[PDB]
Amino acid sequence: TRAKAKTRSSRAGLQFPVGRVHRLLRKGNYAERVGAGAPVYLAAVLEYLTAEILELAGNAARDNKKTRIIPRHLQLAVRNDEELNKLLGRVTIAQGGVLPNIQSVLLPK
Amino acid sequence: TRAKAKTRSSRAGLQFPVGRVHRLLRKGNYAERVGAGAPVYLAAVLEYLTAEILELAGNAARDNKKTRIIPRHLQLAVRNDEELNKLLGRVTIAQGGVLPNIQSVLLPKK
Amino acid sequence: KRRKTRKESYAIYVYKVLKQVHPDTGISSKAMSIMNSFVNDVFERIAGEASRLAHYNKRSTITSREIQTAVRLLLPGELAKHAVSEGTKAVTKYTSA
Amino acid sequence: RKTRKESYAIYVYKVLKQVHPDTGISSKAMSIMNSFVNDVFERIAGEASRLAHYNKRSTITSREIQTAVRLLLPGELAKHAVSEGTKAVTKYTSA
Amino acid sequence: KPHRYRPGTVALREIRRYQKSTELLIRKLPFQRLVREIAQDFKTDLRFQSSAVLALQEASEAYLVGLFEDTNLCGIHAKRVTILPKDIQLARRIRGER
Amino acid sequence: TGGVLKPHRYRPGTVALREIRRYQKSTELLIRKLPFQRLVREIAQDFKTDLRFQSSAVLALQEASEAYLVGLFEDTNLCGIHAKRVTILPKDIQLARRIRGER
Amino acid sequence: NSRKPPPYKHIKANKVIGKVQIQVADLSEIPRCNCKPADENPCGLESECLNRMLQYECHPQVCPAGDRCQNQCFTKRLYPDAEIIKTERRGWGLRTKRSIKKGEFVNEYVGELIDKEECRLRIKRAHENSVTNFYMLTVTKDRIIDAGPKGNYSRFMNHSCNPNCEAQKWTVNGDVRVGLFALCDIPAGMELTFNYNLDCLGNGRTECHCGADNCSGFLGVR
Amino acid sequence: RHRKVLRDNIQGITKPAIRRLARRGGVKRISGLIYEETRGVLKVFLENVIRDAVTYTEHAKRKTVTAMDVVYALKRQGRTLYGFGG
Amino acid sequence: KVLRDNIQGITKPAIRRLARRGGVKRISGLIYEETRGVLKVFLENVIRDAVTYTEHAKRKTVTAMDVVYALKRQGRTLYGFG
DNA sequence: GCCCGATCCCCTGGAGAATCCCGGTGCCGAGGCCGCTCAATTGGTCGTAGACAGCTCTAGCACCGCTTAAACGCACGTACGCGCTGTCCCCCGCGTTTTAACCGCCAAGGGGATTACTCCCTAGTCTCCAGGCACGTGTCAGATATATACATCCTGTTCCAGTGCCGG
DNA sequence: CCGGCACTGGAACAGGATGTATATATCTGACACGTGCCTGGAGACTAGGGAGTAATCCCCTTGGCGGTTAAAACGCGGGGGACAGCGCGTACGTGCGTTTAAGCGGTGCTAGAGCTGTCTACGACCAATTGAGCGGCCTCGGCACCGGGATTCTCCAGGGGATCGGGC
Ligand SMILES: C[S@@+](CC[C@H](N)C(=O)[O-])C[C@H]1O[C@@H](n2cnc3c(N)ncnc32)[C@H](O)[C@@H]1O
Ligand SMILES: [Zn+2]
Ligand SMILES: [Zn+2]
Ligand SMILES: [Zn+2]
Repeated sequence: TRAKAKTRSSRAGLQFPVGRVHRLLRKGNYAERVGAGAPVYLAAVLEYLTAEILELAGNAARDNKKTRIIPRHLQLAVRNDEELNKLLGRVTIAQGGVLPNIQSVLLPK
Repeated sequence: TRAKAKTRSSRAGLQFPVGRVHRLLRKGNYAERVGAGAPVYLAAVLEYLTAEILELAGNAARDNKKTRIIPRHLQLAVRNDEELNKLLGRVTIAQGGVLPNIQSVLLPKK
Repeated sequence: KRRKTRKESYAIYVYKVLKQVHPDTGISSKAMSIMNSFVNDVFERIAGEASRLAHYNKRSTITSREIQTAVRLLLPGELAKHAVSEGTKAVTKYTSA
Repeated sequence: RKTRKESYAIYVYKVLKQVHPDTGISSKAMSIMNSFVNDVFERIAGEASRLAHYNKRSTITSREIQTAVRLLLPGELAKHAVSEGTKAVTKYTSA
Repeated sequence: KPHRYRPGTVALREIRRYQKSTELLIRKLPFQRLVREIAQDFKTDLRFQSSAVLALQEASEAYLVGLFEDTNLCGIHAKRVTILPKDIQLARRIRGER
Repeated sequence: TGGVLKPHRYRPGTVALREIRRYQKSTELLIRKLPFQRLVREIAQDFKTDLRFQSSAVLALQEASEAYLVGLFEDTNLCGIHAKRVTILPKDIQLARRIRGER
Repeated sequence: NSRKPPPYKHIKANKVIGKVQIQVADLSEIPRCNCKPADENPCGLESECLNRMLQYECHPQVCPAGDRCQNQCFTKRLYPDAEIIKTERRGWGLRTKRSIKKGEFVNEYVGELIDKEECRLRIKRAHENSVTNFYMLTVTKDRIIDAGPKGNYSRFMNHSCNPNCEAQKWTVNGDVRVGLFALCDIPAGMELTFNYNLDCLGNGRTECHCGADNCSGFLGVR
Repeated sequence: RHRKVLRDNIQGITKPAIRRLARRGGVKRISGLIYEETRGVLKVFLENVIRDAVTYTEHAKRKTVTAMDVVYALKRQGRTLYGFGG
Repeated sequence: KVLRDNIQGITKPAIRRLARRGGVKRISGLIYEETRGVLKVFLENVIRDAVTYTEHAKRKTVTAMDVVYALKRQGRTLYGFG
């Protein structure tokens, strides 16, 4: 341990822990051996998928003139995009509600 | 080795391989260790479920004056049993067909 | 000829259990494949559910006590009541004799 | 006593401050993003496992991880994520 | 003559009041007394965490709210505007439950 | 001069109730093999060019396509009867698929 | 006119002459019903018989109703009654002796089996000597029933625009046969007659000398 | 043994409670036979989940039902739920 | 050598037979162009996954196990082909 | 008045039929029989995972009292199911003629599937040290509570089109 | 027989009461920072086997040809079913007044979940050795078709007979 310790997730330019994803892959009964560019690939996808469900909820909050995010903005952000609605199609979100929607035959003529 | 060999199916009283279930459990990434009465319990459950289907399939092949099971009798056996039909609900059996059923509002009336 | 390699199936145990229930019928070469798939498909559900039962509890061994719970979660009402008896008797007949 | 509970809160909070500098988040929502990440990790891992088993191999590699993404993610997500990963892996080696 | 709104107005204006809130729409004590009574059949003398009963109410309400949305399309198919006990059975049968 | 007689024809709905009874008892496949096999080879030419197939891999897609269609035509019928009709129209397939989940 | 018309070789079934065979199938391509030992009349006349509704004859070895099932009427042959009475100018006709109900099995139509080319050469031969043939009936493709040389009493019928029976097509033991059924019940003493749609290759050379309101028409119009 | 049995607790889901659940689903007019069928639909859904929760609880040799037993029992049927741990 | 016109090899009688095995008595005249659009979005979902499984293994032939895996991945298990 | 050579309801020498029955020829699939190899049983040694026995101390169950928000009846009138009748046009059962699926061949070559040999990449041990978890604390965002100010739904009161049926 | 003092539904249109949106004030409880410390990640070697790469063998996917027959395409007709217009009467919605439990403060008691510490029985690992199970090769042998003699039943037949109109 002569040189100064340089973290593995700074060599790649990421924010998620490449050193802990590896320990979880190894103790999880997935295979006998685990390569070296597997965690550097999985962290870079877990980080991209979460930086786009938040960029929509931050936009949805600005329409109520609010500063924080609550479980309702995540629902309004997920059920209004037809890709996240196809990925999260059988998931329930606590304290989320429904979308405003009413058929036309019921409206007064 | 010094004494004569006996299998492990013979000790338990089974017709299925207790020695071949064991290495499939050990080489399938299910855990780090495996007990000694896990294969002896998992073979006696795979034998009961086989007898349960073959009996009904034979009873259903008898009613055509036939002496041989084909893939149609296996479908007729399981689509009539209210529990094998719940265990095998999302499964397709090749060359099986359907069950005869006509609705009551389509039959001709005078 | 190159003496092709071997390949295993349950097609001599499936044909031993049939001679107990119906001592005179036979089975077809295409009805044997379906029973092969049936057995290989029911093995994996019961193994994969106990694999997770053991991990929720922070253990590292699969015993004859996780296989008795995987059956009670996987099989329906009256089916999951004779399988437990079969499996419980085939271990008492083995651990003593 | 009070041994430790690990989570992803401090990385979700670092990702938020790059898309929205003047914004916060509450606890009921942190506890939903946590379940989200834990749920997707385990759909992508348990399919690379099966691929390696089908092909009779013993090692999980980035070539299995890349293919387990095209079978799971729909549409344009599967085209942007595949390009995200193959830049981190290209930068990591040349160092 | 106390001004007597017409039939169908007060209903249409709470359809869109209950689609902006996110609260829970059943009483907590009546719902908690039924959970402890269903589960006397499987094992006696149990005890429940305080937040294990709050997790069941949410699943239940999310199940019913989405069954009613399937029931409401069969009625419009048959050219009605009311829902009857024969429109629930078609939804459940086509879904694949009964 | 000399004519020929002709027995009365069937009332509509009889030769269609004899076939419901004939086809619910056989097991064979109900589509033609070369027509079905050219469609599979032109669909796959948009994902990867110049690839081959196995005779028992083309025969496995045709067993699942028919099992899908025969089981969708059974949900269409119950909507048609709900609406108090006998005929199936193109607006019952859509209701079946929407309640089922696929659209 | 006390004489008797040219005798006919009486017969009970159809005898094949032409180039087509019969289609007697084995007892695994015969349909099965849904009844069972039950209330008075199994496979009766007022019942929900799936084999009766679709115009099938049920077999006594396959029917679950057993052997007392009433769907066997092409073998028992409980035919109609009193024979030819004299018309005025129509040929011979017939008449009924016993009262008959509504929708009951009147006697079959039976003859010999001839195909298209043999039939047409037969008529082209018998035309040059002016026999005025009056006996032809097609049933399906490449098959014809004929009652000229031989036959039974159902060869003595007529045409009327107010008839009492029609010619249906039943499938008996894998083969298709013809049988005349009564529209509505009638007390005994009337001349049986049925409509037939002719398809003359030449032209219509006969008016309907029967007598009714709409019956004017022709022998080949409506 | 303060375990006086409970009885007739399904009628605690009153009809206003059901009208609100139907308003959130978008319904304008309601019949009068729906209230005795919604209860039968709910009492079949609750049992399939309480059964598996008690089964998961007994395997660990516990007496208290927790909030992870319910989440596992729900996920086992294809009804994942975010918000309560995991 | 590209192809086309091949969706109309699923004729009208072949659709009436599949309707009779399902149990229908009358059929409208617009069902025939409505069914050829449903059958063509189910086949693509399966052939895409089959070709992905094939390309992972460095082959050029589509075997009969690729189809079984691509079908099991969507909850449509099939018995009798391996 | 008796009786004669034809003269019509039975009648059987063949003959013929159909098909109950008993038995020759010829088959695609399944059932048994020896060589052979590799995977399961017997026998020991050992070290980590799990089973009991305390011991602290959080949280789930039981009771009491009060204030108010929600559930429960009860009546009226209005819109909405549900049955009936008339009409017309589209889907079903027929014959003809045209097209291409199926089956049996024969020929050439891409690519799937074993087998051998040699690097190079993942596991496994020591060290060293810094990033992430629990604990403690302050200040500011969002949740009510008033008061006023409009949008929104329903109807009374006027007002054109056409005129009630009288009538020369 | 269309025009006429006075007649009748139809159309519009503000204008109330009620419900929905504002602009300040106050104010509590949870979010966003700091500090100390322990455990989990990173740096440096070392020894063995899993996978990349080349090469040979033969199976099976593709391509073209002829020919026989069953299925697909096209055009007539006629009766049955889908869709629209009316009318009657039963049940669900809107509002008002009276009754019954959900909810919010506490308080005290104890059951049971979580942590710590020994200590023995159970599963992994390795070596020598024999039989259970898979691949290839013969037999028999229960069915589908073809003769065949051919047995109950049918039936064509010119004839055996009781009758007759005159014959005698
Ligand atoms: C059907 S053949 C039967 C042979 C014989 N004439 C008979 O009646 O038994 C009757 C012949 O008489 C004619 N015919 C029968 N009934 C008729 C009727 N009602 N009006 C006009 N012609 C009729 C037909 O043209 C036919 O050619
Ligand atoms: Zn019957
Ligand atoms: Zn019968
Ligand atoms: Zn006439």
